[PDB]
Amino acid sequence: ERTVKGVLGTKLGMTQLWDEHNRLVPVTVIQAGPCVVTQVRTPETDGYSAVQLGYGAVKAKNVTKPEAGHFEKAGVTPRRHLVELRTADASEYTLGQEIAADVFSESDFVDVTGTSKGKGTAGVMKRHGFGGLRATHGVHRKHRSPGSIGGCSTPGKVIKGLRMAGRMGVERVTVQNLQVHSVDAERGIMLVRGAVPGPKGSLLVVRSAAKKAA
Amino acid sequence: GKTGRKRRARRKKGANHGKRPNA
Amino acid sequence: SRIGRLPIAVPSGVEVKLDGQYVEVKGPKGTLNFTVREPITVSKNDEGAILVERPDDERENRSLHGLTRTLINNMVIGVTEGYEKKLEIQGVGYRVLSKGPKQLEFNLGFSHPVIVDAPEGITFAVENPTKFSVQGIDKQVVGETAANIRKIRKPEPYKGKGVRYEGENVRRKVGKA
Amino acid sequence: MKVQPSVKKICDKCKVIRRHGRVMVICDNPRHKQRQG
Amino acid sequence: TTYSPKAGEVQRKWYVIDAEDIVLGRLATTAANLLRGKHKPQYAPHIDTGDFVVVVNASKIALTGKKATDSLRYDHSGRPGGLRVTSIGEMLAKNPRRAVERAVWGMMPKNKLSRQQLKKLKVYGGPEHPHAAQNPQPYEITQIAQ
RNA sequence: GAGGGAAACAGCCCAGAUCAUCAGCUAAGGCCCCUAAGUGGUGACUCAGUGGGAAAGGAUGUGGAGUUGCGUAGACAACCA
RNA sequence: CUCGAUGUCGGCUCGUCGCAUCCUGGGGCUGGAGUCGGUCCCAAGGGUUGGGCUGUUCGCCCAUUAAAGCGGCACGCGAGCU
RNA sequence: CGCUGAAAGCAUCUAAGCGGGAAGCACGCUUCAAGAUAAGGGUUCCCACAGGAGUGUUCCUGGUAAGGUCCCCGAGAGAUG
Ligand SMILES: [Mg+2]
Ligand SMILES: [Mg+2]
Ligand SMILES: [Mg+2]
Ligand SMILES: [Mg+2]
Ligand SMILES: [Mg+2]
Ligand SMILES: [Mg+2]
Ligand SMILES: [Mg+2]
Ligand SMILES: [Mg+2]
Ligand SMILES: [Mg+2]
Ligand SMILES: [Mg+2]
Ligand SMILES: [Mg+2]
Ligand SMILES: [Mg+2]
Ligand SMILES: [Mg+2]
Ligand SMILES: [Mg+2]
Ligand SMILES: [Mg+2]
Ligand SMILES: [Mg+2]
Ligand SMILES: [Mg+2]
Ligand SMILES: [Mg+2]
Ligand SMILES: [Mg+2]
Ligand SMILES: [Mg+2]
Ligand SMILES: [Mg+2]
Repeated sequence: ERTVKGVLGTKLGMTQLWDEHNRLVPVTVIQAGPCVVTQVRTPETDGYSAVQLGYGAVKAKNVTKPEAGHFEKAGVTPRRHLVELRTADASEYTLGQEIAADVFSESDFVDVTGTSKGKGTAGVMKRHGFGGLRATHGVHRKHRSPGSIGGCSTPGKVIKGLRMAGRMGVERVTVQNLQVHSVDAERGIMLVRGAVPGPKGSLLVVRSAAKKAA
Repeated sequence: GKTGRKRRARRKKGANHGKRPNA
Repeated sequence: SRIGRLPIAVPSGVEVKLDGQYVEVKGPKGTLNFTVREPITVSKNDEGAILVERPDDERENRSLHGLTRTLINNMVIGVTEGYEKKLEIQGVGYRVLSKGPKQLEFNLGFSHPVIVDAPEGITFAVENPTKFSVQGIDKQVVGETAANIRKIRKPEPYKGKGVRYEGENVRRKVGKA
Repeated sequence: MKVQPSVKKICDKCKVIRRHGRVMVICDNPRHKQRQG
Repeated sequence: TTYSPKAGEVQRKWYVIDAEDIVLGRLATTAANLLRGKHKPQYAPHIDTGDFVVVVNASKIALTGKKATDSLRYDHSGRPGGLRVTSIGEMLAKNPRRAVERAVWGMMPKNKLSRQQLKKLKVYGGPEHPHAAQNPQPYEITQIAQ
């Protein structure tokens, strides 16, 4: 239903600059390199409109015959990552079209989606902000404990969705309304004001801000 | 209470001819 | 149905097409559409009038009989005459002005003026910064438009300020006596 | 509006209607507006 | 020894019911009867002897009284505060297949075989269905006098 | 003290299991589907999902039957003095 | 029902539900001029502070806050703690 | 809170019909999701092998294609998977 611009990139790290008001801004550096249109989804064939973009360098010996055939139909050289962008104007893209970082200008607000850093199995105190018990005052081997996990006979069960220990991180995260600080289109570099999910070297999807701004 | 009133109301069913154990 | 059995005085130069259950009325002002409800028969009464009948003496039949009778009368007389229902504004600083024949702009003591639109079937006629009216070729939609205009700022009971019907009996009360 | 199980006519201008399944009293005096609930 | 059907002995037919202006309960009773082969002399509760029932115009199912808004269908995910409610009118407009399938399932024995036999009920809110290769034959809901 | 009915349900209803039967008629209770048998026939009423919980009390809901006041010497509502 | 054991007051921890709503949202009537209120109708989405005294719950008090809600869940919660 | 409006010559937000109206309801925002066995969809890839018993050709073994896994170097992942 919505029209979205988008590009694929790599998280390179964070730096800082001072804007025109001499305010220190933290910027994430994104190698928002060349993306090619590798497939176009239309309501006639796939039931929805989207653009499957390809981004990244790949060793030809690491691409398979199915992947080689997909890219050969697209007419492009193989890319490492294939990501679909849901946009109402997917009909304006052609197969093999080159999409660069200059899709966004110097003050665009963007949504950045990435897979966040992983923490392994975290306890209730770290992954859910639980307070344990006191360090002293009699507490008996339950300092970082979840406390109670339910009631009594009624109901004789733990309710679904109770917050417990478990593996946290490595999940899809979108940060909204991030201001594009700058775009260097010739070298495919994007300075975005703020912090984005994921470790350095992780794939990022930069899209138009769904809620425009705040 | 709901439970006791339903217990006393069950006696009005067709196959219990106006009576039931424990009213 | 005294009104229902009362036929429709058709004016001169108006084409009334009774396409079975459909009504077409054409004159020098506009065109109107309504599918005459099924359990009512309509005839042209030797092409110069309308006879509206009811199949049975049950209650719903007379309901729709009277409704259809004066509906046809309303619609034909609208294509030939047009209507008017009038409102007036009271209170210091309150004014109504025209942004065309299809628009109204109010300064009803708010922070900013209120802009009021209309359907194509309703046109406004503001004759005074403190007197105006709503007309059209319909008679329920005129009522709802006037009701909403009054609802924008209904009369306060302490000085009478606001929009009111041209002869409204605003029930007032004395406050700081 | 006064919402009571027992709504009656207070004014001589009060009128008791049934509207949308509720017994109400409508007067020109806003005090006498009643609803059954 | 009373007759018992053997696996695929009884042939299973395809039917199409036009649910235009048909009450939901009548359609559901008729569909449940057809799906389980209750109209056949070779009926067996343990062997699927029923037919395939296609229901078209499932968005035009008739409801009496104020059921289109006041008759509610409930679902629960199992976690607290996880109850959703909709009306049968909104179900018929939005997901007519789910509405008809719920109505039919409530009218069948609570079984494994009934869960298998409910897969034979194909429901479509529009007047057309994709099963012309199976040649469903028209079925008229009718009553036998006396 | 089993069987059938009452959703389940010692004490309620029907009915007292000698065994077998892939015969029939019934009781209480039922006959749209779950669930065996009527989406039974005829005539009324209800529109509250009442049926499928509840009080004092409130109410132009609706259908029916009486008693009584006014009334084409023209009654009640509306419109003119 | 349970005495061939159904651990109990308060707190901590973790919640979840109801609405008989404390705040925020919508409204009718006012002995509603305005700013403020009173009252009863909708409404459970989110929220609903930190301390002194006392084992307390409760309560009084201090400084705040939009507000410092009332209840159920074995007077929720000791094979979770004290 | 109304508009039109009868039953009930008036009146009436309602009976036919039409409309405004809340942090509530369902969406809008984010995330998971075809074991959704109803196991979905698009694109791309490999393709008619060998031998037995056969019994509508069935079916069972064997070597492979595309593709993977074991193994090793690691981390942006991780208790182990
Ligand atoms: Mg601590
Ligand atoms: Mg310790
Ligand atoms: Mg315990
Ligand atoms: Mg009591
Ligand atoms: Mg005995
Ligand atoms: Mg017995
Ligand atoms: Mg039983
Ligand atoms: Mg004996
Ligand atoms: Mg018999
Ligand atoms: Mg009998
Ligand atoms: Mg049967
Ligand atoms: Mg019948
Ligand atoms: Mg019958
Ligand atoms: Mg009930
Ligand atoms: Mg009662
Ligand atoms: Mg024991
Ligand atoms: Mg309430
Ligand atoms: Mg809540
Ligand atoms: Mg306790
Ligand atoms: Mg009126
Ligand atoms: Mg599921």
